[PDB]
Amino acid sequence: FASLIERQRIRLLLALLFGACGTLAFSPYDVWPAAIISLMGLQALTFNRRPLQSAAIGFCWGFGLFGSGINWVYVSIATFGGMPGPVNIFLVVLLAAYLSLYTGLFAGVLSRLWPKTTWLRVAIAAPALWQVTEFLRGWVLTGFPWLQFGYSQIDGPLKGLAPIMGVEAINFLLMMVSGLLALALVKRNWRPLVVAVVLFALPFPLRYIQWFTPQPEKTIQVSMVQGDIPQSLKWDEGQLLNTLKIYYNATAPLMGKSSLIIWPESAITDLEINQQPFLKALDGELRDKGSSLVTGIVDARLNKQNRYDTYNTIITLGKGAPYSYESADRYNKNHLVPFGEFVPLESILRPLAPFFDLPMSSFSRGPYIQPPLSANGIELTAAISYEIILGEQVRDNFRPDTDYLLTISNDAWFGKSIGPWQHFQMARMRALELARPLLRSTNNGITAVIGPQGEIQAMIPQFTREVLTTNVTPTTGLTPYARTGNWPLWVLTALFGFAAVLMSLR
Repeated sequence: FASLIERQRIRLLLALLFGACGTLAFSPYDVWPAAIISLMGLQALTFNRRPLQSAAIGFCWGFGLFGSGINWVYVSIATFGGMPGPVNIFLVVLLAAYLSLYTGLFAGVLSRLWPKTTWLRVAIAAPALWQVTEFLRGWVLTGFPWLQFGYSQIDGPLKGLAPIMGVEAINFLLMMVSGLLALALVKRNWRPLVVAVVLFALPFPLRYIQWFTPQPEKTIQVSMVQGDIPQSLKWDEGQLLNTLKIYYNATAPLMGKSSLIIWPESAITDLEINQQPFLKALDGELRDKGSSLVTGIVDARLNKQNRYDTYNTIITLGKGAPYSYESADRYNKNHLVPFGEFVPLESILRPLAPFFDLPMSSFSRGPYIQPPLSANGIELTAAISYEIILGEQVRDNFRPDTDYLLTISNDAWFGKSIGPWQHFQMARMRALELARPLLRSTNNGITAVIGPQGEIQAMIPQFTREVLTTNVTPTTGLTPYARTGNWPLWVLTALFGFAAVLMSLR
């Protein structure tokens, strides 16, 4: 049994098993210790492997993590994309394989510069190189920072580290802690595990410090509405009036009683200019009662060059924010979803390979930093769906005078899969590091109110048409992550990178 692990093909098979165990740590399978096992399974099979041989181990580990965690993408591709089954499976495998290069790149470089299995490789070299490769996965071709082992600790021992340096600190720390556990197992030494136990127990008290301050006499009654609208590519024509009637009939009783009313992404499945009387009259009704509505709409502004820019807008109506087509209380989606809203790199792919379905018209991008939306005297930092998994853009748009965090989204393409849950967990992450309540409204998704510590305050069942009426108290105060950002971690990464690379160049 000891003579079988040294085989290369045995290492690859175990990489799939240990890689797949990582997906059992996210929201649908709330098992946080399944991330340490996956990480310690990564930097324990790569031990005593020459370069270009441990990269295959890392690639297979990544293929087992992104091939079993990111597989809900098949639901959206098969159901809506007009492509045959073999092509649909091919794209999911290709996406898993592509995301596995960064894991493969991490292993091929870790075992090249640091071949010997020592504490320098696992405690120092691995977390610094892991953070760099994770950044590259989240930066190349607009990135895809999905399935990061820092969101699994939203309710865990390491949740206190999120307000200090962000989610990436948990990813950095878990790789360091998991590596020492792997070093202890392989080398049969109690020192690596003793250090790992102490290192893992240090951030536990950090979850009992409240950087925020709840404000009792400023609370409102949010009334986020879950449409349960069936999905379509063209959004249909007759169904345009039905969805407007569904939201309006489910909102009119909520007016007056509720201060803020929130609708999901693309709640109005039409261009903003096309429905002016509906919005102007609705704003008048809300203003006369004392409620403000925040809804996601698609607007095609006319640029100074006489070319339309189809933004993904979040308009605000009602009391405290009168609606006007020239108003500044709008949010335009900056980071578009690859292959869903825009082609990451066209003119080399669209004419070359028209067999794969691509969107004929692509959305435009808004400013990177935008002021918080004003709604009935409340400042909200919007983040449309995919933008909530980006911990940097949300922090940059965040301001001290921000009351709530908005996560207008529509994860109805993926059906009953685990994608909506994993997205919900990442959205839940951007409420503990910023210490602001998060108001997430979705269509056929997890419509919930997240507290200032990544805690689910109120929630409604998925795939049903319901309104989530609850009281939310705004919080004040700045976390160390909000005040500084992600640069304190990159200083630590640079210092560890400088220290580790110098040791590899004796």
